[PDB]
Amino acid sequence: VLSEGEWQLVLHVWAKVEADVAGHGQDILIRLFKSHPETLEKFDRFKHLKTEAEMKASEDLKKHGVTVLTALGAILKKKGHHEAELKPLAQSHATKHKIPIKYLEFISEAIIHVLHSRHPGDFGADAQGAMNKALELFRKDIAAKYKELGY
Ligand code: HEM
Repeated sequence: VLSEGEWQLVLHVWAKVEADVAGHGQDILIRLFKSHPETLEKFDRFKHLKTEAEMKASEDLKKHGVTVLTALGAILKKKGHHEAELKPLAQSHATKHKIPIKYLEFISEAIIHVLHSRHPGDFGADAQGAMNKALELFRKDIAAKYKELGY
């Protein structure tokens, strides 16, 4: 469980993210797709993209980054009490989109990297550690729902 001090670190950097949700979502998805090309393939919307420049030029990719980061921000602000927010997400991701937990680990890495690049002064090691714990908690809870569903 995260402590109150850890949640404060998480939400302090997250408030910086929310000044530019779309730009952060672009950066995160591009990093994910470049670092882990199998993830791109899960998106019929995006698997035509062949280059970073094409990814950066795609308005639809920017829209999905907003969708993803909006959902994550709503989860983070629940400070662990995110059961209702995870139910639909775990269901769609296990049974429709088919996103392994490992791919959630990869996007978590991408989130952390982009937050460190964009917000170094608010993303020292303490805050990195807290955000890693928050994203682990997310993954843990989704994983339990996947297991229930046999995914
Ligand atoms: C922080 C982690 C993530 C969050 C919060 C998140 C959130 C969302 C949301 C809110 C939606 C739309 C509602 C829904 O279908 O449930 C969605 C759709 C989707 N997401 Fe996730 N997502 C995350 C990670 C990923 C990863 C890592 C992948 C792939 C590697 C992925 C693949 C997809 C796909 C394929 C869709 C459907 C897109 C479409 O065809 O419109 N997501 N996601």
